[PDB]
Amino acid sequence: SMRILLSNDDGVHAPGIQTLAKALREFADVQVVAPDRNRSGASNSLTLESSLRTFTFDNGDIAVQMGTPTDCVYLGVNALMRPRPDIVVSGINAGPNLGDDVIYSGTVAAAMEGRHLGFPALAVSLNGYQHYDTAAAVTCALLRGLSREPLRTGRILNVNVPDLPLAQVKGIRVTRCGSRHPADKVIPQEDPRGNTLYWIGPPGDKYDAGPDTDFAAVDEGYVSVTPLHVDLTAHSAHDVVSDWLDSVGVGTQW
Amino acid sequence: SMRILLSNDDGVHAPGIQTLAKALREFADVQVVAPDRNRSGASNSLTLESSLRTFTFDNGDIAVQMGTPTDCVYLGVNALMRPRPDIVVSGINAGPNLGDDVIYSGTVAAAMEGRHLGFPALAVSLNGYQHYDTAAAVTCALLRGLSREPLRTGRILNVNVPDLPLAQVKGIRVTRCGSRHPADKVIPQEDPRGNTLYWIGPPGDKYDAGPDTDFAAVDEGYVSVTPLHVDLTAHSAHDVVSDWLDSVGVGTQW
Ligand SMILES: [Mg+2]
Ligand SMILES: [Mg+2]
Ligand SMILES: [Mg+2]
Ligand SMILES: [Mg+2]
Repeated sequence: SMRILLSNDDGVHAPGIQTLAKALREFADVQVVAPDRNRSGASNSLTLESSLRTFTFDNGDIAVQMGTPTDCVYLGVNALMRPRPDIVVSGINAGPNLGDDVIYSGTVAAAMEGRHLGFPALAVSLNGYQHYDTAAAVTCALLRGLSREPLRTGRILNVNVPDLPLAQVKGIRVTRCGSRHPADKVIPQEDPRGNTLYWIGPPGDKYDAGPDTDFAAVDEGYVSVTPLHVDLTAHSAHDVVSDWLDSVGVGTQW
Repeated sequence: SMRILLSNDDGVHAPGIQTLAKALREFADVQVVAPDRNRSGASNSLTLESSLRTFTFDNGDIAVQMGTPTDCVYLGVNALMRPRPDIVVSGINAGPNLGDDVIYSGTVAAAMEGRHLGFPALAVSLNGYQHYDTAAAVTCALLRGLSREPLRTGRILNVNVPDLPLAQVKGIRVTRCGSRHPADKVIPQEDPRGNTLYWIGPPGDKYDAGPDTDFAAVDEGYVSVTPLHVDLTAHSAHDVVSDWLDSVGVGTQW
């Protein structure tokens, strides 16, 4: 029987995490450790300058007060869940986590804190706000898959589910992260005293959203599965950077 | 003359950013947009549910109230600095940003918001707290390098500088991100009422810190330069994941 640490970024009160919890609890042992509020956009932020306080609800759900998604899964794996989880599942997020958006994603960051466990961590996002049932069914299928046979490579799976009835989901695609044009919108709003305050605007239009991208798969009505890692190295740039330094004489006398 | 957006994660009052600002201001036009406090560990977190307020100091430095490093550079590039910057520089951080730590780094996240500009963004971290002068000299050299000849590939450079007098710095190494064993320490501390609160503990020991890693370069007394990107795809896992799904019958009827 699977021991699952269930988290998210929308917080313990989100219908996405509550729907998923109910679904997982009929075949696995589930412990929720999640934020006390909506921490969308929290990325892999974590609390270093202060200790963290936990609040427990009547049903055993743990909220970490002011806790980030990373905080929650870190504490869950390393202190709060005993015996330790076999797997971390983060979701179901209200909204997609696609392309270069993933760098900002609390949903994904929560899953990343489960990267050292025996099973790949799952981040699960719904491309909308209606069909949580569909995302729950997809998640359960993946977990049953993992019970059938272990995944040998890939420590985090980023799963995006079309906001459609399950019957309309076309299948599954293994994808890579797409990307957007640079986001540049800032929305000013005056306070009552006439001071200009600034909202972060919507993202840029899709740029890389073709063959084999997560964007394209979801658009076409497929579940997108993208294996992720935490190595941020642009390996392909190595020789260019090295040659550039030599060319401009930085790091060398000659 | 270079127009530089200067940020960090330690905030506007940090000696690292103040030291660097002074150094850059004698050959470039510099605008500081940085957090109002120490936001170490903020990763690429950004403020979505609220507007952001800016506070300006006597010297023209802009602090974004409760602003994350990502918030600061985003607003700087897209609203607060006119004309727009040619480059983003984030640092000098008090402490290294190496290996898999970079996913949690506010220093690096700030630089990433400059990835769309004409010059590669620089994240600059000191491996200690003494020789900011050394890190400043290294940063200036890189910027002069960029004025000599453009870097054709690599949109973010993660720079780590040994905490040594410049004369003792051995040179420069183009590196890849190393990694650590899983971090698992949690430090409990009782509040005055007898409630257990939890601190995030120190990172795990170095795991991948050999040939060509950022860890190794800094340890040996070299400046480490690692080109980064925002594509989190584990490309090497693609076929394994695809074959696994087929094997366990997830996404396929057969
Ligand atoms: Mg969310
Ligand atoms: Mg030289
Ligand atoms: Mg810092
Ligand atoms: Mg099947």
